[PDB]
Amino acid sequence: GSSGSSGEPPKLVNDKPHKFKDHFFKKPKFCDVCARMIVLNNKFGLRCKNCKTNIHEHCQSYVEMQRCSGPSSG
Ligand SMILES: [Zn+2]
Ligand SMILES: [Zn+2]
Repeated sequence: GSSGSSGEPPKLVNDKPHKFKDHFFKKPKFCDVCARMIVLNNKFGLRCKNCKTNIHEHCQSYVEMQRCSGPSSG
């Protein structure tokens, strides 16, 4: 290793952007942006592996460059 001095575009997206993944919620969760029970598409949305939030495939764009920060209750 120890290779790769430079050769990449300007990293200008967000500090700590949420990192969701295509997963199925066993139970109907509620969005944090739209605030609508995620039941459509057989409860298929986006779950963050950091804050553990639920958002529709469209409710993510609004939180694409939003600093990930979620509490730990439970
Ligand atoms: Zn997050
Ligand atoms: Zn939503």
